Amino acid sequence: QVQLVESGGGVVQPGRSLRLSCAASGFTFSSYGMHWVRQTTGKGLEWVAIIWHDGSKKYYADSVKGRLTISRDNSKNTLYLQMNSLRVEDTALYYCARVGDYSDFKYGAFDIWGQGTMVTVSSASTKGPSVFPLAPSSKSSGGTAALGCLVKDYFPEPVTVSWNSGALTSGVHTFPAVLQSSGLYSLSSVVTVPSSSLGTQTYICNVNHKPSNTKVDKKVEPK
Amino acid sequence: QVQLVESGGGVVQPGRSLRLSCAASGFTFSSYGMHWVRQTTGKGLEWVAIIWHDGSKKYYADSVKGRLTISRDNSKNTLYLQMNSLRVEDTALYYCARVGDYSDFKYGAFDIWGQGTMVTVSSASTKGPSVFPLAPSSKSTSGTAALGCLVKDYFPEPVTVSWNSGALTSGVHTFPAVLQSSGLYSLSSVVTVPSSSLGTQTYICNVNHKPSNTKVDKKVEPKS
Amino acid sequence: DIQMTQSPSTLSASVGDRVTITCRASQSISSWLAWYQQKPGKAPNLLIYKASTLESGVPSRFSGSGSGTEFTLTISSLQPDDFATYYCQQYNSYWTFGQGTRVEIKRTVAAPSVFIFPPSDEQLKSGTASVVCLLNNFYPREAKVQWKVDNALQSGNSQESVTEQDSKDSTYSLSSTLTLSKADYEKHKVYACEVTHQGLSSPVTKSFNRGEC
Amino acid sequence: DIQMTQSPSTLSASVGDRVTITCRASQSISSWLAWYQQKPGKAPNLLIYKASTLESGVPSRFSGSGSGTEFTLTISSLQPDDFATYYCQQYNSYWTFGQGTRVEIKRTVAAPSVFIFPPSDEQLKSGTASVVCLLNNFYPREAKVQWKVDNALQSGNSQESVTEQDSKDSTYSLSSTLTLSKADYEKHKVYACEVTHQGLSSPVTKSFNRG
Amino acid sequence: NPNANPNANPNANPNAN
Repeated sequence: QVQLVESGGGVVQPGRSLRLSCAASGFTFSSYGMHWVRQTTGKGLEWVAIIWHDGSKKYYADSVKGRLTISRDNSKNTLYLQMNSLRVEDTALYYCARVGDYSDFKYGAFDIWGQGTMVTVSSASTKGPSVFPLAPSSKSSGGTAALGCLVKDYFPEPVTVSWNSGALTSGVHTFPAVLQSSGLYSLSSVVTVPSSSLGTQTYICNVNHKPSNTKVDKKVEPK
Repeated sequence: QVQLVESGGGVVQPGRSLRLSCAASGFTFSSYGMHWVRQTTGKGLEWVAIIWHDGSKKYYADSVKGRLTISRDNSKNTLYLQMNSLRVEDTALYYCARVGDYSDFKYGAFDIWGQGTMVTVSSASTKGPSVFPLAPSSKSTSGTAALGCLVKDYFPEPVTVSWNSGALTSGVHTFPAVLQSSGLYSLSSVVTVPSSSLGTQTYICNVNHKPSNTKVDKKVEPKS
Repeated sequence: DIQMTQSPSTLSASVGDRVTITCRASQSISSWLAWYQQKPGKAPNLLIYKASTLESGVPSRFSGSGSGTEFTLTISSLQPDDFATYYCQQYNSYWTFGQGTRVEIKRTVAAPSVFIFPPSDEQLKSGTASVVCLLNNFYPREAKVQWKVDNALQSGNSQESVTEQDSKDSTYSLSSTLTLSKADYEKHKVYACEVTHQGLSSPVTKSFNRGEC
Repeated sequence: DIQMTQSPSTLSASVGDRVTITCRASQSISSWLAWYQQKPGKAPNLLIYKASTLESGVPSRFSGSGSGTEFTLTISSLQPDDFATYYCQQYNSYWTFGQGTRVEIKRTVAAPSVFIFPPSDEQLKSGTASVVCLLNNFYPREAKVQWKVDNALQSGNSQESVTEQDSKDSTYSLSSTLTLSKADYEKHKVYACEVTHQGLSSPVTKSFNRG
Repeated sequence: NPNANPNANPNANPNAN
């Protein structure tokens, strides 16, 4: 089975190092040029570096020159990416892609992609989240009220949120986290419930942050 | 004028070595990539090896890797195929071919070939043939009869089979040899003569085997 | 640096539709173009290379066309597994990708339900104030949110994120967080979030007064 | 590993006929296919490269066509010096040839003259007995010979050799050689070779009895 | 030229340019 398996990711601090691996199987690795392509939700898909089939030629993007060096071990069918002097701008999901062997003047079609490995560079440290309530307002806005909890200031990813220990899933909207200016993630989780149940039904959002071993049960009630 | 002359083929026993040489002339030899292609009746034309014009890149067929080595001497316009650890499966006719310099993304159209050199790998030792007659039946003179000689258990090829010291040439059919399970070769050479000449005309097959210095003459007479 | 621009960025479609995706090139790239498809959580998969050649193993419903600077990816009859994001990549000079085109599942327009939550009393004790505006169950994805504090437009101090379509929801939802210092929050009274969406004939504003709600 | 497969393996034609040879490809080789011609005792000669481009010295009769996995070679007017074996090869991924299509001289059908020569007395001394079933001047090449000691067939104790197509009569000749041991030869009485061919309406059997 | 063929090609041009 033709596939690419990557490893070496993780969260590190600015200036540290990190070596990414890309083990290849199912095809002849020694007869293929390889790329590294990183992806973010802000810059999109961005080419990083290319290695020749024999390692004789190497080319890097401008944003990674000198700091990132690409290598290859044909004896072990693995592609490498040495990352040094890591900046927070290097935070991305990194892919390794195989160059399609389609005869032409230019070559740049990628027919096999790795599953991706995540690199997070940040000066932040492990921090448990603070859970604040989003209290429901005046009842009878269509007879349905909105409530939730705000999970602020944690690092790193991820955080899990349930409602009433999972027994409440209708109406739950848990939004993707955002990275604040402080390098700390913030996440919001809401649920829509009838207005007639605010004074008669308990709503507890269960927040779990494994990176800090933090568990918080937050009861949300109107004010 | 543009040609490739090969040499170095021969009969060897398995495990031994042999060096093929492809002499070029009429073109710039140091400018072309070169191939070795072998041809056997069982497998047809099979690619063996390629060498870059300067000798930097070399590729080999899977069946010959480690035992065959393609080399090149551009100062003498010679292409080489060093054959080591030879197997009987390597018995074939070997050509050297030139890569046609046609501008494209892929290359491999062979526009000049050598005359071919034969390599034969066998554990059999030199043995002269034993000649046995194929006696015709003397009947139905009014009608043609068939007679011949069975050339059996010889090695290596070839044998020159002539009839009546080359005087009898009409109706003669010398068959291609067959390789037996013992490693020796077998051949049959028949001739169709008018049955009315069986009573008086005498027929003699002459089997000459140069690799064993063997010359045999057998008279074929009507059995019945 | 050759820039790849894709039009449109987001499009709705149903199963069986003919969708067409445009990829502009900042300069001529001849036919050195590739098309990819990426599903959430998965790597991209190549569909078209050399502008029009179809990748082996890809359904023949996909087809690329164009040369020079304008290119096109076409799906003659869209299937349920085609709802993803498609990127165009050139390889004339180095390698650059488009911004991507999201293919969302089409439905009727739906106006958002707007809810605003003042900061909690326990967060104000910490020195920061977070005001949240909730846009619930709207379609399509395009929506705008403006934060006003005493009729003063707030820019650069808010963030937002959106949900996707799933097996339970055909619409989207948006959560915007206005982050103010405690001192700044106590200095003003009216906090409002103005929502503009296609399903609204006029912008909807939801407000509260500090110290009252 | 791209396999080249030509069809047919051999075809009969006459001077002036329009001959077409088709060879398939296990994978797509685009237009990177070459056609060769090989006469006996000689090296191949390039005919067409790049699927359809004609080699410099090759006459206008030959032409190449097709692309992808199906390719064709066509001779407009068959010249008498065009009776040879033709090979197609791909050079898209390494280098592989087809089995070769032979172009023979088509003539009138002719049945084989069947003879069965018993083993000689000189060979009887060695301990091995060789029987020879000879077929002379038959067309077409397709023919089968079955050895039946008594009433039982023989499996793998016989070899055959076919001469090339004759220069004048354009016919073929076959020589089958059944090899038994003297202990096995002196043990049975009936020895026969049955020949099936289009010339004969029923399998002709030439045989003899030991003695 | 970074966009040249980065793969191994046994069928590439074996002649002198």
